[PDB]
Amino acid sequence: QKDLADYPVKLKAYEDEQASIKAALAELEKHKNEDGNLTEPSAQNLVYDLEPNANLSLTTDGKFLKASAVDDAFSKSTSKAKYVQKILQLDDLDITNLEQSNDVASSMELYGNFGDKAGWSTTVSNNSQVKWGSVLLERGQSATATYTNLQNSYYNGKKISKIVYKYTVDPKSKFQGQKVWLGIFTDPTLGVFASAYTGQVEKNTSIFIKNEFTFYDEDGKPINFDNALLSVASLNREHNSIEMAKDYSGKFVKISGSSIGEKNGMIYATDTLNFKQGEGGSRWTMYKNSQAGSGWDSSDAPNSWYGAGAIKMSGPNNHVTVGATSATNVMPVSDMPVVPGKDNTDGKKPNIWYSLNGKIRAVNVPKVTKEKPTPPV
Ligand code: NA
Repeated sequence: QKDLADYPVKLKAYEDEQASIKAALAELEKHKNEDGNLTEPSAQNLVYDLEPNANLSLTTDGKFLKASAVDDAFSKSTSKAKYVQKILQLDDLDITNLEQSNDVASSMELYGNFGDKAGWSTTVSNNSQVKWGSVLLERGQSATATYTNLQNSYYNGKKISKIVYKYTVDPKSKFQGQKVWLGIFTDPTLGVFASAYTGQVEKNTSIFIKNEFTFYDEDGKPINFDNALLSVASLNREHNSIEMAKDYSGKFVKISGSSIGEKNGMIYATDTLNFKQGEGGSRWTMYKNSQAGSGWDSSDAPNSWYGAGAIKMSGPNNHVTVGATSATNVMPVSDMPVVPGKDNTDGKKPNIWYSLNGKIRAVNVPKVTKEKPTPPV
């Protein structure tokens, strides 16, 4: 029991941080209504934002797609142009070329910018290497992803060894067609890419994916969260499209000054668009350009909180539905923001890229890193 010799420094590191966090919250209490601050000051006991080397395993009641089939689909149709430039434009992939019988594989196969495409870039993280498994699902069908051997994730300083996510295609999705391509990245924090895009934009459509997740400790036991913060970011809203989260467990917490809020049980840019500065009330342009504050929509943007919020969750099993839907499916045209020269009725691609991790976008959120050491017996 050399524990009694190490316990002294362990308890101090804990108590130090613990006290350091308490003081930080009391300090944030007067800045909670300032831009980028969580309206409800709170610490993040869930460290979950970096897992580039995690292992991925999938099962599905749908169909696995051969990696070669995914590669061919990328080289054809609407993604062809970008393909020739050595770019994997996921939001342009025509799902049509993944619906043939000869595309189905018996097991999971990874694809991405790494094989003979190590140099290539993708729309998920430019040149950084990225890998994903692919399935073809119909409404109600799903894929269950098991992420193992993580190395940077912790809950209350307790190491997270495994995460099991179940992705289900919401039957109420209105996209035309019966199929959806799901690309699940090996790095659980990158999330997934869901698409029913068959080459043409669609009106009054949507694509919603239900997300059920359980995090496990080093003993393989589900982790019973106690107000952990889940990041709901990149909730884009253009004049004709709204990305939102709904049907979720836990409580929504707003980030002061963010365009994201909660209305009628849905989390999205409730009162303005957030695509282009000056358009539809948007404060900043989502993509990087000449104007200050632009490019807010990235994981590292200092003002990414503009299109983000958070959910305080507890319990061993949690869930949230994320998707993109035509603005018309959410409210009457006469109640929408007006952008001269743009038709709020325009169809959109029924696809989406999203993730659910612990990288809360609010500013100065104190992190819990030290676990409370238990007195040796
Ligand atoms: Na987004």
